[PDB]
Amino acid sequence: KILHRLLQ
Amino acid sequence: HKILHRLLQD
Amino acid sequence: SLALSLTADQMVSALLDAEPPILYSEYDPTRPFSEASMMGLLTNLADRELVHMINWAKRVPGFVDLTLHDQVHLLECAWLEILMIGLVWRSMEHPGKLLFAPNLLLDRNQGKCVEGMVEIFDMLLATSSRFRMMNLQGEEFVCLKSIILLNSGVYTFLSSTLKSLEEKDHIHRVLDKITDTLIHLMAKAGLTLQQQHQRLAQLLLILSHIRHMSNKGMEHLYSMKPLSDLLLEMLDAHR
Amino acid sequence: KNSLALSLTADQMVSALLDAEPPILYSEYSMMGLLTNLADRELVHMINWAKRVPGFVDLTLHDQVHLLECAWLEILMIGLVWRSMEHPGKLLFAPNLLLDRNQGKCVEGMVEIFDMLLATSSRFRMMNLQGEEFVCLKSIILLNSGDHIHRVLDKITDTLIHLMAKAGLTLQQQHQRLAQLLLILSHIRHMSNKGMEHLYSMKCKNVVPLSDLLLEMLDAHRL
Ligand SMILES: CN(c1ccccc1Cl)S(=O)(=O)[C@@H]1C[C@@H]2O[C@H]1C(c1ccc(O)cc1)=C2c1ccc(O)cc1
Ligand SMILES: CN(c1ccccc1Cl)S(=O)(=O)[C@@H]1C[C@@H]2O[C@H]1C(c1ccc(O)cc1)=C2c1ccc(O)cc1
Repeated sequence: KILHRLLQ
Repeated sequence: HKILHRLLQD
Repeated sequence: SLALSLTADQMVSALLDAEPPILYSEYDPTRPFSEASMMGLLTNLADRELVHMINWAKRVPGFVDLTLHDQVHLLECAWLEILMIGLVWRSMEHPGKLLFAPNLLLDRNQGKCVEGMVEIFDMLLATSSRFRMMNLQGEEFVCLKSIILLNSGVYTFLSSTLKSLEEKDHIHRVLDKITDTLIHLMAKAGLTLQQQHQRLAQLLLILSHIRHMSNKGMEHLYSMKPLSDLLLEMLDAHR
Repeated sequence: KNSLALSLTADQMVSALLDAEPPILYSEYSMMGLLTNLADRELVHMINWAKRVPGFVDLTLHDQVHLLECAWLEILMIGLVWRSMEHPGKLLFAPNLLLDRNQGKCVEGMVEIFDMLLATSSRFRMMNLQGEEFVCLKSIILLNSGDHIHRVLDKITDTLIHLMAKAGLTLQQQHQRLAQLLLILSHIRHMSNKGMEHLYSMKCKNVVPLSDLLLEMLDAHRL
């Protein structure tokens, strides 16, 4: 997920 | 008038 | 202008005296559920509560100092929030259920049968549990409800005139009084100074959740098109 | 549990929140096209900002995703309102995109929200809201949008009070100001909720292409 990925 | 208006005007 | 002189205790007394009653339903629990029937019951109940709410509003200090337009606007803005905070208050001692009326409980299995209601249901439940865990008192509750009435519509419009700015500031002064009154209640209940502003914040943050639920609810209301003339009017204000 | 937010003194919390601030971006050089592109780029900064809010990365990743999903439009809005305070009656979307109230008219449903945003801006300016209070409010929006999370919200409340006290406000004025700011959060929740409805409507009407991140963020609420 764009959010989930970006949060990492 | 609006119903709300009338219920206040009571 | 008279209301700006009220003491904390006098504010609590006025608000407690003005409290609307808890109303009952004509609900017959001895037959299978019907979505259309339950909606009708909820609409009828809501419609009867609104009449009580309008007369309660006139008894909130400072409210009748406003012109008719502003009284109307505040009620139009906050009506579903006020119904909802009432529901979560009276649902408190009843985990897992929404106590619409003492004789009309809506359980979660049944709420699932209402198309799109379960998400709002769970939010209402969480809010009620929150209050129960906080051991919200009746005195604090009536302060919060008054705050919703005065606050929810106060930022809808720009002020174009000094006069308009002043009526806006009249509302803010009354709100400052209810904040004082909330703190007064907490101090008289034993709470340390830190506890008092922490409890005040927790309660006011819950009002953001109530706004959230009201907006989601309003969405569903002008999607199923039950509604009484008064409810259509109140709804129209948001549409 | 392990938590930096609960380890910080009030002055450290303020310092850390100030350090975490996203930059103010410029508009690219149709109105709906400009605003969308601007919000898209702000969202990327917002995600990295949240990772710098003390307490946020101590939450589970699922919690973190959920808070950003619920709070993103609230946070864009209070940001816009903050940078518009010096421009009464106007919305400073960016230094090269200053819109008067009435430029909100071209787009269906937008000017009513503009009025609410401007009311908010006028309120903050009249209250003389300070930068340090603002970054506290922004973190409260993030954490309240959705038990450890509540301990942190308590801590940011303490920090707000602290800032007021250090500024020389009496106890009564602190309680009143705390309440005034938190009640404005209810209004910011309102605007976000109405905007989210209009955004979904715009997606359906297919007249402006919402970005991937915006589409994904939008899909969060209709869920
Ligand atoms: C409008 N909603 C809804 C949401 C999803 C599906 C169906 C519906 Cl009716 S909803 O927000 O739950 C809404 C809250 C709660 O139940 C719905 C509702 C309600 C209000 C008005 C009405 O004509 C019907 C229902 C409620 C209510 C009634 C009286 C109260 O004193 C408090 C609350
Ligand atoms: C979503 N809205 C909307 C409401 C009615 C009609 C059309 C729209 Cl886009 S709305 O809430 O105004 C929204 C607020 C404000 O203007 C709209 C908007 C915006 C957001 C996303 C987008 O794709 C387009 C516009 C704003 C914004 C942009 C950047 C910021 O840093 C802060 C805010």
